[PDB]
Amino acid sequence: DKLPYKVADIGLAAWGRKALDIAENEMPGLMRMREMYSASKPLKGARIAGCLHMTVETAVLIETLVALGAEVRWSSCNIFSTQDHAAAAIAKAGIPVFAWKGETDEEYLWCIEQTLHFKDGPLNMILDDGGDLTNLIHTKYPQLLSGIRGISEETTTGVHNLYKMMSNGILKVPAINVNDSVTKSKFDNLYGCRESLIDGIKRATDVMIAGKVAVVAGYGDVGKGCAQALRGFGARVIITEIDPINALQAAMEGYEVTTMDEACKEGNIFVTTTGCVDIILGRHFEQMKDDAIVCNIGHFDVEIDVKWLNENAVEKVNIKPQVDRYWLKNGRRIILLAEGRLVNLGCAMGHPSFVMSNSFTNQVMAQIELWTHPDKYPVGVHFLPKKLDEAVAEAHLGKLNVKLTKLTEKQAQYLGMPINGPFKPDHYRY
Amino acid sequence: KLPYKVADIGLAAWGRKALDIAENEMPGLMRMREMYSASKPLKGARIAGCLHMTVETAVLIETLVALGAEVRWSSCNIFSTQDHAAAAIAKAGIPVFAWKGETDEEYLWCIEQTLHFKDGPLNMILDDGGDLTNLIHTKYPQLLSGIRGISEETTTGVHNLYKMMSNGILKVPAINVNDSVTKSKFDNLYGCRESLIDGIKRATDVMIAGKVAVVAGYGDVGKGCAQALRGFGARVIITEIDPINALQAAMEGYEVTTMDEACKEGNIFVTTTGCVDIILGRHFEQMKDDAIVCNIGHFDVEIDVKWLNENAVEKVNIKPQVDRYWLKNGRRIILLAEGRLVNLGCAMGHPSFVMSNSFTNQVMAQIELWTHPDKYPVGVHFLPKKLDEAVAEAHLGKLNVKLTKLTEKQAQYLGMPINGPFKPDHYRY
Amino acid sequence: KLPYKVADIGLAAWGRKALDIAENEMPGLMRMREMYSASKPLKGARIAGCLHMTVETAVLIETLVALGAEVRWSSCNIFSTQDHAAAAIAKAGIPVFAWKGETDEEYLWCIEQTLHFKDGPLNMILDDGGDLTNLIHTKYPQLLSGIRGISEETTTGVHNLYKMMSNGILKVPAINVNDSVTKSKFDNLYGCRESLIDGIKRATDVMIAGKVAVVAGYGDVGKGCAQALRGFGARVIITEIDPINALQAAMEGYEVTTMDEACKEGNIFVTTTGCVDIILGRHFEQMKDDAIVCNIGHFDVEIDVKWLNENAVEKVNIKPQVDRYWLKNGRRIILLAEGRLVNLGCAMGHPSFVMSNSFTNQVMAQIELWTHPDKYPVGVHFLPKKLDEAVAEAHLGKLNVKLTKLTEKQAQYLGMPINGPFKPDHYRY
Amino acid sequence: DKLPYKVADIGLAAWGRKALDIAENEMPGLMRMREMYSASKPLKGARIAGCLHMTVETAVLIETLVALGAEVRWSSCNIFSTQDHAAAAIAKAGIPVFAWKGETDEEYLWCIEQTLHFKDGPLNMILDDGGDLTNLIHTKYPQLLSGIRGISEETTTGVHNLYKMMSNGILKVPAINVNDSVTKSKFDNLYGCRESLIDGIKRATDVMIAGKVAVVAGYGDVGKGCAQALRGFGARVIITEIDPINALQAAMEGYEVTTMDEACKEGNIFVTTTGCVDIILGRHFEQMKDDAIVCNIGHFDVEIDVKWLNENAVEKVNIKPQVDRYWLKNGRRIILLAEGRLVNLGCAMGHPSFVMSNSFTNQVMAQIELWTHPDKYPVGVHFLPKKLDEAVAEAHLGKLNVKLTKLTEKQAQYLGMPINGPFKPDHYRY
Ligand SMILES: NC(=O)c1ccc[n+]([C@@H]2O[C@H](COP(=O)([O-])OP(=O)(O)OC[C@H]3O[C@@H](n4cnc5c(N)ncnc54)[C@H](O)[C@@H]3O)[C@@H](O)[C@H]2O)c1
Ligand SMILES: NC(=O)c1ccc[n+]([C@@H]2O[C@H](COP(=O)([O-])OP(=O)(O)OC[C@H]3O[C@@H](n4cnc5c(N)ncnc54)[C@H](O)[C@@H]3O)[C@@H](O)[C@H]2O)c1
Ligand SMILES: NC(=O)c1ccc[n+]([C@@H]2O[C@H](COP(=O)([O-])OP(=O)(O)OC[C@H]3O[C@@H](n4cnc5c(N)ncnc54)[C@H](O)[C@@H]3O)[C@@H](O)[C@H]2O)c1
Ligand SMILES: NC(=O)c1ccc[n+]([C@@H]2O[C@H](COP(=O)([O-])OP(=O)(O)OC[C@H]3O[C@@H](n4cnc5c(N)ncnc54)[C@H](O)[C@@H]3O)[C@@H](O)[C@H]2O)c1
Ligand SMILES: Nc1ncnc2c1ncn2[C@@H]1C[C@H](O)[C@@H](O)[C@H]1O
Ligand SMILES: Nc1ncnc2c1ncn2[C@@H]1C[C@H](O)[C@@H](O)[C@H]1O
Ligand SMILES: Nc1ncnc2c1ncn2[C@@H]1C[C@H](O)[C@@H](O)[C@H]1O
Ligand SMILES: Nc1ncnc2c1ncn2[C@@H]1C[C@H](O)[C@@H](O)[C@H]1O
Ligand code: NA
Ligand code: NA
Ligand code: NA
Ligand code: NA
Repeated sequence: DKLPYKVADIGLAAWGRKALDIAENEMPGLMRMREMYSASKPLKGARIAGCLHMTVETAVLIETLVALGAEVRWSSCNIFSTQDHAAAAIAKAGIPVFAWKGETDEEYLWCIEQTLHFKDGPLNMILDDGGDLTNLIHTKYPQLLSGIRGISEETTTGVHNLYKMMSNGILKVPAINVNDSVTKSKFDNLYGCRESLIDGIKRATDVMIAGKVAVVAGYGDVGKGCAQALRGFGARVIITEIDPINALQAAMEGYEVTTMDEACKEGNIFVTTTGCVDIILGRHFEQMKDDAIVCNIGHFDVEIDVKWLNENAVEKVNIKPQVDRYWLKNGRRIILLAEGRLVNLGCAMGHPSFVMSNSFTNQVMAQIELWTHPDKYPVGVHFLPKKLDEAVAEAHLGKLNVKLTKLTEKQAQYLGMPINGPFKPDHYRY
Repeated sequence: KLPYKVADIGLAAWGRKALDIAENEMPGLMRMREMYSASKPLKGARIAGCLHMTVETAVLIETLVALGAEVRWSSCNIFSTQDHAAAAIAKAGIPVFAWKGETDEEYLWCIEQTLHFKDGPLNMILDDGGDLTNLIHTKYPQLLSGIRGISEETTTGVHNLYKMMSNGILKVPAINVNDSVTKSKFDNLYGCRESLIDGIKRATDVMIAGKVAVVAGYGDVGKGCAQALRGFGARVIITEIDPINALQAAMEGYEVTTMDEACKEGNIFVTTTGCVDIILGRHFEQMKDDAIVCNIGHFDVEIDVKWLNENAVEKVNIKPQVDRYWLKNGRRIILLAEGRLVNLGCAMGHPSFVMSNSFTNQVMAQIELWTHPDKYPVGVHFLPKKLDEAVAEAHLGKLNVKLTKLTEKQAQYLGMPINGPFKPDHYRY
Repeated sequence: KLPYKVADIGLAAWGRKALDIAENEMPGLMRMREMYSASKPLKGARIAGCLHMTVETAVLIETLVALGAEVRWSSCNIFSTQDHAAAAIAKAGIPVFAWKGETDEEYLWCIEQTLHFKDGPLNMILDDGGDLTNLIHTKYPQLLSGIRGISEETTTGVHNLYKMMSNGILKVPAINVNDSVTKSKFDNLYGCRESLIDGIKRATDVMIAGKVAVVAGYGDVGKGCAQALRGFGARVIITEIDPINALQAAMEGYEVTTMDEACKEGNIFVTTTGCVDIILGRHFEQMKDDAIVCNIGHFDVEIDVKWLNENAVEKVNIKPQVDRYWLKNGRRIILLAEGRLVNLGCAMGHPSFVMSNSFTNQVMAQIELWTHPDKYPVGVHFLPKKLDEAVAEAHLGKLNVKLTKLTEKQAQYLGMPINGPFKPDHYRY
Repeated sequence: DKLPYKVADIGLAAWGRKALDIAENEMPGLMRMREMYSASKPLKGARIAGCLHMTVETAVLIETLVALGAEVRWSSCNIFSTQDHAAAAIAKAGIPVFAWKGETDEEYLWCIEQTLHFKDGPLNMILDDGGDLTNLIHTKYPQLLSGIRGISEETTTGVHNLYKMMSNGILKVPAINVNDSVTKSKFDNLYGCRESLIDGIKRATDVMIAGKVAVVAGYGDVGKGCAQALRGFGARVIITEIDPINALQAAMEGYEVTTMDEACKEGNIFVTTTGCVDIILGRHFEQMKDDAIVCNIGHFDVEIDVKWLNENAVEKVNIKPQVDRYWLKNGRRIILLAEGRLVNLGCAMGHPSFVMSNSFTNQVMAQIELWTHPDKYPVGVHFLPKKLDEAVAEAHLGKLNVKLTKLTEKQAQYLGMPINGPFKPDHYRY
């Protein structure tokens, strides 16, 4: 008496399949995992509950996990990030998915709850982006924890929460931090946002970037990519930071580094990337230039005080889905994107498929590691080995026609490293 | 006769919200309204417009009307109309004949609807690409004596005007708007720098980083497209016939080679030349699997789309304006907008701010031709530099630019008029 | 009379090694030698040159001589001479009067030495900044009728030629070399993009990353300087009087404001305007400690160096062309080259490759004026676009650029001559 | 009967002092160390032998160590990197320094040997860049090892050797890896080379960068900076790499990644950044374009086969010091800079003072840590704590007029971090 899936429109499946066929050819890491492991089925017996943006890319990940032998049930980790044609293709393929663009917060939780129970038992693996599924199980279903072999976690906010859980003695399942694979953090967070931030802003507003002042809160991997994207189209970018190291990086790249208390008077476009609460507040909104565009690209919608806008504006005019224009008591207007939810996925299509192939190849490796070698992973938060990290990058070089050099025997002896790697020490920062 | 013909008048309220937002990004046009709405310099003008029917064009149209013109409009491309913008214009009572996805015969019918007003035939042309200009000269020459002027928006259109003039076949005075400084060095460059990538992304969602992109032509459009692609981490290869443009591209760090070589390397191909026969069957046969091919020049003459349709073994429509072909060699090609201009066909064209430069020039050109026709004999003319400077000045406040004024001592030193113009006529910026 | 006057003839062997290396970077000039050494089109010419006596200029001088001219030379700046290059020229038998660190009176004496040859007075001028042109017009008007032509290298010099012509005081025909496309859009832009930073680094070794740099003017030179500084991670602020140039800088992501505001923020100041009174005492008094201040425009008129000398409480020479001043407010200012052009005064000026563009134009202008004087009435003229294109084409092979040729079908489509020129006269590149 | 110092010309001291006064005002980290520690003299009793490029910046470091109470004797770690006016200023100040530009290899070793013995005993601290002093003591003076409290090591090559020494049981003294402080590797190696590579090439050759093809071997921190510098002036940059992760970074930044076997046919400028032997060989030289400029920026001159040029060229023409033009049997010419030694220091002035203040503030902190808290540092290779790394960056923000944001109590509680840091986990890569 349980729903088999729930999507906006399963009739979108044929279109979704065409988009998936195109994405497969952009995702050689995932396709290589299928080539290597479809016969031996390393994930046989796995029952993976996934909570991760239900996009075309995630659809390719899902079909890879199934090809490797897993049973899978899926929900999205944001109410606006699902791509309904991708969700339809997965549903039509017979995979239980509960995801649509424009869920309410109640429907969102309900969707996660649909992923916990399989035909042959409760979930035994977690694949999470942001930690909502991990937190749901630990807080509300602790009786299921003993039956879960592992968690792999995708994003900075989610891994931050895992480390907090472990330090507070709350974590009861081994986890792999996928965010901090080199081939994830230094690629997805940086080059992904470099493309998908502007895509979200443009699809929402069609605003010209050239000539504008853009304020980017945070200069971590996401903020570095956002800043570079904006500068590239001719915006003057101002950075805010709490970390003196990241601040010094930004200054050395030619950006003005100042506080939001100052920058709010200058910005035409505001992008929050911090993963922290209370970044853009009423006192900032009241000082902004007319028709300032405000958005967030951090995981949770905690950075922008949207409640202040709802409570203090004279009127909110909906322009189109996920674009609202508020008229303030000072007579100026604020354009808010996706109600403060992650803008690249909420207003566009998130990262393009090629860079997601890096992140998702790491996810498949982590699921295989946790499922097939649980003795290597006690309760705690672990990284994938560098040799596997390198292997992810290597799997994407051929698509780009990169010709990698091989060390000679003499060179490898000189450097004291193996010809096949790893090539860097554990502390290397790339 | 029809009051208009659009896709869906029901889109008018959404279109109006988009127009409201665009007005606040178009200070040049709004300034023209502020200055001229009372005096109505375009009273008596009956302007037929043939120009991409977008949100930005809607703001231009309502500016012409505020200035006292009667206007009838069509789009200059079968895929460039934004149906919400067309609906807002139609709802406002302006005769517009335009929708996204016209057949070629519908396209001609739409232009033909703009020719006749209540009081008589058109007496002004506002053209982008020269189709309206050419239609009247070739099919309706009896209307020429009743037309006071033409203003022309784009490089391909002005190229045709100069050709017509040199052949002695141009019969109405024209202003070349494309070659205002504030048009060519802004719209063609910075506009394409944003809107090319928009078109490619909305169509395909492809990652640009890591790709090889081949841009044919390194004029104003090619310069903008190349910079955009490089900015997201594509390796950009340029083709050129002009040794000066070629050397510019080489000095900016781009490999410059022929399409005959570059077709073997590109993952993305963008044609910017305004020239026929740029990407041919012999190129398609050598391309990397799933190469994305598109055109941003005015006419769909650069890519041999006929070759793909005839020679591919499979052709699948992915979604509107995106086709994926399988060739006999087993590889795939993705073709955007059937080779029509990709930024307008697959996205929303240039953003409003830069279009305010171009369209402020257009309003000035219409005012010049309508109110000072004796200044403009039959031939092709530029706006004066003082007006060109005024267009730029009108956009500075929005960006909070603080312009320096010369002192009288400095202006005497330079031998320069203190309010401009500040550059000689040959200045290239 | 002296055969020459240079700092140290002993530097000639080193100078010759530098000339050898530069020849291999200057294919345009070498091509002029290949084409014209046998026919000697400059036979009979007696060319007085006033132009920075650098390695690059030495290659130009030996090209003029290969083409049959007699030449006598001086530098157009007291700090720009490269003494090894001057020595190589002198050792080769060419009368050159130039050394690094001339007094202003020595500078004038050097120009005066270039006026008289064995067979008579000069009959051609090759000028950079207009000092030789102005000297003859004001102090030696009796020599004017014997001078066939002037070719002029730099923006400040051509500005003066146009001023002279409009006042009716120019008496010899002139070619504006600065505004060849292959000069203005390459030398002024890409040359300064490399040589500004060179001058600042050799003088001060300051880190650029993290600094605020203020560039006054956003013409060809300012565009190059700004890009250079931004490339190393300086935050660049632009000042401008021209709303078009100002809007270009804003659209490229630079803050545009006045010097009155920017003087409070800059760590590095670069003047590029060609205008008097850009950085004044009221600016110096507001500058951050150890602000570096320099000028790259032709004349030392942009920075009020007199103010520093009179108002500083301490002044210490760090090394040649680098002075550090302590002001009454307790802060320090570092001034480069006493406000003379910093790239040539503190480094080696533009690299040879881009100077081959400029100097190929110079040789073409000298040939045009000397051999076709009836084409050039008194007034200021440009080289034809075909020659401009030829300059660019001559540098493509060195960079391994592969230029596309139009097919006959494409040239017919475009209405274009198949070998060029490919652009109309108003094209801005 | 030992020399008190040996420099090219002590008469250069007045000029050197002027350059030092200017550098001090660019080095707020070092000046802050003087302000904080000149009174308490934490390095009293220290006898530091330094082997590190004797530049204006190093002179400011030296005077800082002396101000903090140390006795110091110094040599350079490269035969061409000394700046004679800086060496003169140090000599005139009464500090034993043995360094000049253009040492022979025999003089180079002799100079290191002069630094071992002080009035009151042998050295008891090592400050090294490249490991030559560390290696000299371990190999030739093992009887001095017991009297040495610590080593701080500056550069990638030197730290690579320390880790090799420790893994082979050869290291007998605790060492701090300064290279891999965040405020060193991510700033010095990257932004320093971004400026000083082009400076070396230009002072040597005055060549135009725009329009050229430049080949950069290696895409680590140095190669990333070199590549960016060359691209910025309009060179087309081709990268070589053995590490698939770095190769993928380069491709994603828009660079062609291919082998030197292919790239040698295309390059007009070659820059080696690998720290590895056998990068540019005879077979590459014979295929290069006429007047190709070849240089190295890695620590040791092991990357370019200069011996091949000396043995196979028809003639070597010296252009000026550290610039040689070889005429090959194929009729083409090769311009070799600094005989293959590090080009930024050999042909120009190395990194500018501001970024060296980051590296050298870390060096002072490491010397204080090893000298005053030896119990925290057993034999092995250690990093400085993140709080000190952050403090280095923070000390440079004021000079740049950076306004750093402070977390509110509520934000710090939300993030679970202290308001004063550290702000990042140990694995953070910046
Ligand atoms: N939307 C996407 O596709 C996408 C992609 C990757 C990561 N993420 C999310 O983006 C967010 C940032 O990720 P990241 O990897 O860049 O993390 P990060 O830790 O590397 O960067 C965040 C930066 O924010 C700074 N910061 C924290 N509080 C601040 C404040 N109050 N003011 C100014 N700066 C402050 C920190 O000092 C840090 O440098 C996370 O929530 C992550 O989960 C989103
Ligand atoms: N889609 C848009 O929003 C948009 C905007 C502005 C202009 N345009 C159109 O874009 C096109 C280009 O305009 P532009 O202003 O850049 O013109 P342009 O004349 O400045 O540049 C075109 C370049 O193409 C080069 N070229 C010509 N034939 C070639 C060939 N066979 N191979 C390689 N290069 C060749 C020319 O040498 C020239 O430099 C025109 O059709 C124009 O109307 C479109
Ligand atoms: N050092 C060199 O190697 C070198 C090379 C080329 C040109 N030059 C010289 O550089 C100078 C600039 O040449 P250009 O080709 O860039 O000329 P330009 O006319 O293109 O640019 C100068 C700019 O300065 C702006 N300007 C004028 N007065 C100003 C003021 N008071 N404040 C702010 N901006 C002001 C103008 O609007 C103009 O855009 C000239 O003196 C020229 O001869 C030097
Ligand atoms: N001259 C300077 O001022 C300066 C500054 C900092 C570091 N260094 C020196 O520069 C060198 C590089 O330092 P780094 O910090 O960039 O080290 P790194 O380890 O970060 O980078 C070196 C790169 O070289 C690559 N590599 C190794 N062998 C190769 C080969 N055969 N072909 C192509 N690539 C290869 C590696 O994969 C690595 O990514 C070291 O010797 C270091 O001591 C010099
Ligand atoms: N297209 C996408 N599909 C699925 N997930 C996506 C996508 N774009 C960004 N992300 C996520 C957002 C997360 O914060 C980050 O880990 C990144 O991988
Ligand atoms: N948004 C737009 N509206 C209306 N016209 C647009 C738009 N974007 C580009 N163009 C045109 C295409 C033309 O070729 C060019 O002149 C440019 O102004
Ligand atoms: N190296 C140089 N030799 C000779 N002249 C040079 C050099 N660099 C810049 N210039 C001049 C300075 C002039 O203003 C500009 O025309 C430029 O060509
Ligand atoms: N100016 C300099 N002084 C002293 N040392 C310098 C300098 N430039 C680079 N280095 C070194 C070269 C080393 O490889 C690197 O650690 C860097 O810090
Ligand atoms: Na996608
Ligand atoms: Na728009
Ligand atoms: Na030179
Ligand atoms: Na220095």
